[PDB]
Amino acid sequence: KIVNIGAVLSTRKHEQMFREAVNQANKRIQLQATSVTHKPNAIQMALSVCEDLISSQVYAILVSH
Amino acid sequence: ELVAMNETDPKSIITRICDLMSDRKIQGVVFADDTDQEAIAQILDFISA
Repeated sequence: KIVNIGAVLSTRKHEQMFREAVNQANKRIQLQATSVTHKPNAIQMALSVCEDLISSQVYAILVSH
Repeated sequence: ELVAMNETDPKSIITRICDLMSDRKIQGVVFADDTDQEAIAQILDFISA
């Protein structure tokens, strides 16, 4: 019952906190966190959107500035 | 001059745009498709605009 979940984060300590919160909410129905990043890049990030969407389990993502 | 490709994948179209920029001559294009997809017109507004 695992489910992949994406996000967008500038730094990767926030990504580790995000995976920690995934494991925290995994106490209740399992969860999975995919690799996230953020660049000031309108083209390469949009290119990597489908590269991270190639896994057919990411149902919801997050966006930061 | 180009060649046609029966492909609706828009990221493939964007890599083909990078292919035309690698062909170094491109400034503007005049192209279409034999479908009714306004989503690619939105993609044009996102990228080419």
